[PDB]
Amino acid sequence: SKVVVPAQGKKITLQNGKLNVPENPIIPYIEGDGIGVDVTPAMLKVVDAAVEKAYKGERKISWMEIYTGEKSTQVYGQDVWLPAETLDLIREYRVAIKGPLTTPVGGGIRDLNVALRQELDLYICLRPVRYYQGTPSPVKHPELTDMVIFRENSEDIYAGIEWKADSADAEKVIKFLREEMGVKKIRFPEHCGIGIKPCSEEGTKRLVRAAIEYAIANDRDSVTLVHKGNIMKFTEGAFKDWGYQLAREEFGGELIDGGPWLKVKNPNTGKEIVIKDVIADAFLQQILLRPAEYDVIACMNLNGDYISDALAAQVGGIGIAPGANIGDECALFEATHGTAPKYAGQDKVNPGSIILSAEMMLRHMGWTEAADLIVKGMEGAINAKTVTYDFERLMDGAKLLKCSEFGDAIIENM
Amino acid sequence: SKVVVPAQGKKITLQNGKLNVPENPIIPYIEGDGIGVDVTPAMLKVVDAAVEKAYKGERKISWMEIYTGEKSTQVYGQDVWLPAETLDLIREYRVAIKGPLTTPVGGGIRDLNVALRQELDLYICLRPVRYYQGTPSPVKHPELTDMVIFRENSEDIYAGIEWKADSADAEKVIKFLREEMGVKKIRFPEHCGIGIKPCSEEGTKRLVRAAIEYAIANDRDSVTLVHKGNIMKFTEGAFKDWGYQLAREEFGGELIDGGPWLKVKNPNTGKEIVIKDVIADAFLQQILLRPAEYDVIACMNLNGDYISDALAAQVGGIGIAPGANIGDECALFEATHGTAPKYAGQDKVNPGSIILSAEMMLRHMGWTEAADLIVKGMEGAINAKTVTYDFERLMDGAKLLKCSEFGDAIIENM
Repeated sequence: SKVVVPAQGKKITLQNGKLNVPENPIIPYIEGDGIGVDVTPAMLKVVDAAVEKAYKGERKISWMEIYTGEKSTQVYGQDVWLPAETLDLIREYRVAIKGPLTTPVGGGIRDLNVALRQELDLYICLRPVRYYQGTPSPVKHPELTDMVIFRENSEDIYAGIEWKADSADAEKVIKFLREEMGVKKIRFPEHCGIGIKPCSEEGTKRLVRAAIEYAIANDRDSVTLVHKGNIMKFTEGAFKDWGYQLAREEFGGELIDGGPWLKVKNPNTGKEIVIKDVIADAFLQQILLRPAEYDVIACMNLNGDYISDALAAQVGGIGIAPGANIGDECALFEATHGTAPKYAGQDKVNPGSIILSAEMMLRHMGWTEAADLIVKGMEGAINAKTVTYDFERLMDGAKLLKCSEFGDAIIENM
Repeated sequence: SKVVVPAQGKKITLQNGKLNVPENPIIPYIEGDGIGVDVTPAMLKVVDAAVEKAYKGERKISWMEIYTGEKSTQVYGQDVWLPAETLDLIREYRVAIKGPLTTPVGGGIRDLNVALRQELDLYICLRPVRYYQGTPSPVKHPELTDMVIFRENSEDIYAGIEWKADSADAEKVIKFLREEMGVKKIRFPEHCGIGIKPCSEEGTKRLVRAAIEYAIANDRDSVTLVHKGNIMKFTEGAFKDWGYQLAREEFGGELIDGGPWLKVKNPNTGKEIVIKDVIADAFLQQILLRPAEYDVIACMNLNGDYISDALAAQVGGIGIAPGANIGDECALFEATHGTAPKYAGQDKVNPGSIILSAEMMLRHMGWTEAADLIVKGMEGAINAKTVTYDFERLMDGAKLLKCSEFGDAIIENM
């Protein structure tokens, strides 16, 4: 209705689990707020370039701008931050990609990135972090990190089930909890806010199954379940138990030693994947001290968030971290950083993040060659020290490029 | 009743907020399980040595063993993990110190360290992490870190208010939430575990007040409130708002720029402390990339846990991190690491942690000279590369000492 669907271009179809991608698919993209206006032109350019090179003119993406965030209020009228047709169109066109989004305060509105996740039930937040040779890093050995994060998107304290201190609602559930449930452990029942943390069996096993299948599909060496289960027995504890249970029941897992850990034999390469767990506060330490011991990670919503952020800073890629949100019916790839208004429009921020989320998009579509050319580009650009401001401030002897130019530096290294 | 109170020795008295320490105070200590049997002899020895040197024979601690954990079942009978008189005796004798504690599984028992915290309402978990020149570190610049963590101990998802997936209890509160509260955001109401996260006003302002008073008492440059408030508005959001509010209302805070941040003028040195906040996932990144920007930190229970663990690994001090739990009526200092059974009794683990928690104990008692000698010792021992196994594996050219001997290496450098 305000989106214009492209005249040339065909829809990706879902033929029972499998994507059936046409050679000219229509891909919805949400430009993003703030620096979205800078990073997204770069991405459309380096992806067009990479598919123009990969298939020598045969395949072409018909990009179709859909709207969310702040720009959506400028297109549909100041009150609509998330159009009902964005949800329909992502659902319909099957894969989309987006820039950073702004949720306003003062409006009673919850996180629009999280709204997209839950409203489209894109229950897998996949966060691949690896080191790219050359990026300035805070740590002595960033090349040791090559992990893939399977963060559960649909439950946990991120669902947003909460009530205000002094509201009637809060008053009511604290009353229920103390009176009917008999809780004595709320230290100050007056002027107290309550949040609800749900973890379900169907919730963790659809994530873990994703995680282990990824490890087989790519011969990763293990799957670590990270949780804060010693303290949060019935949710985090639950998550680990149900995760282990699935590796045993659906993937034939067997105990190594006298447990806890399991072995899963990869039905394609013969190699054994270790299913193991580590408590989430110690894990924060283990990724810094022993990173090469960890590889595919599976975790609930909140931890997954903290872990991915932490991992991305260690390897120097806070501005180049990619992300995908994946469900059973459509997928959403995304720049994993903020809108950075201070700089918006100055063509100067790094477009790494959203570009690499676009090679994940490309890979997901089976356009392996195109995706492989973007990471070919990235490594080359980075390695050529032909970098954008944020990496140049920390490198000695690099060439400062603008955003669009790092775009071009990626196509020149392809 | 099974504890033997020392014949010589006088109780510390609390004269309205102020401690009145006698020159021969009785200090309860809990030996600890696992390597508690190794680390605690070292600590009693290096503290006796440091007070023997500081006051030249005038002052002496009368150590009194009280019992919790596994050893408590061997003293009071296999069922009692936490004796009611440990709580009375810590309450009574005012400051105690402990080793690592074991909570069993299969018993329905919750975390005994957390039980001590809540049962004695030691609502401040203070975690000072700094770099000690010489410790092997995973990061390029560990000397940039000198932060003090004020982690709230009595509320949040750590209270332990939770119910099992498929229990009647869980069934009941999910029913209440969906039916009476009208929640539509629990993705899978069947086979779902529920945890309760409470944050109260009285809860956050008694922690924040502790934090800001610490910054004035020691001229620290700022207090960062870290929270996950953009997503958890009514608890984390609440915590930040109430924290800012207290800096304004009780400490005269004024906006820097057009806010959010505040300035508090230290009423003793004239310097302005900045009260600021950062969202907890980005903070995990900021401590790695810009650590010198952060100093006194104030946060809820769970984050505080993850932050302190993360900070301690960056500065190389996972085995030498100290901790105190402080309330309005008694204090509990502690080795912040596990019982490490694999090694228990082999006299080989690092006793850094509990020793440094003992200089915090000593400082808290006003025995500044003795405390200053332990950190004098530590720096010297570490710097002499006369180290225990865990630091020696990572140093080139160090001397491997046993646990007791690192004890002695600390007294030799005093």
